[PDB]
Amino acid sequence: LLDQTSGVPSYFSKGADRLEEKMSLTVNDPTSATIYTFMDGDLYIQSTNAEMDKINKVLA
Amino acid sequence: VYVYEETGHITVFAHDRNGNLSDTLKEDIIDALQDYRPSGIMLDVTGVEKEEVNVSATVTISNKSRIGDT
Amino acid sequence: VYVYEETGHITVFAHDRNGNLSDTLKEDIIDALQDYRPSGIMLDVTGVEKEEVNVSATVTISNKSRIGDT
Repeated sequence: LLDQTSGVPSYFSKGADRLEEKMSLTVNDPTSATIYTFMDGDLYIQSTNAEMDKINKVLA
Repeated sequence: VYVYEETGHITVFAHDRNGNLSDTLKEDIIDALQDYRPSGIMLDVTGVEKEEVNVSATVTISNKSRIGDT
Repeated sequence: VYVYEETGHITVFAHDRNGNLSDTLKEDIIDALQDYRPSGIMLDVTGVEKEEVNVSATVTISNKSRIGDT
């Protein structure tokens, strides 16, 4: 993230920072976005193609 | 005077007897260090990071009659 | 010594009379350069690119009595 033109550390080398957003996988955290659900180690509901909540609500 | 060196920048810490750096004295230092600094290098002047230590002491004394303001 | 110069960077290639550059000698060179090097510019000291020529020579001699170790 330092100045690529100079390519060395220096007084003028530092600049803007970066916001990194790494995804991780959870088990039962309610705050996380659920992607799958299981009942006694068995899959609960499938979805063969793209999921769209608002669209599906209209279609229903 | 303490000189701290960095790549492409120079910063000069100075203080008077009191530990302060007046703006006028800062300008004088800058003007005098125009002739000294290298070409193509940046020079900056700053005050010394003064630290005023407050000291409350309790002094035990032997001669109680000599206790006074002086 | 060969001073190799770049924008904002200095490389000092140095060697002793054998062509080596020991760490103690490098530190001593650095310490001697503190007084001389320009302020605010990066400086680095490294050993020369030494090449180590082995030689094997076949030589013929006209007077063959002179052959020997001398």
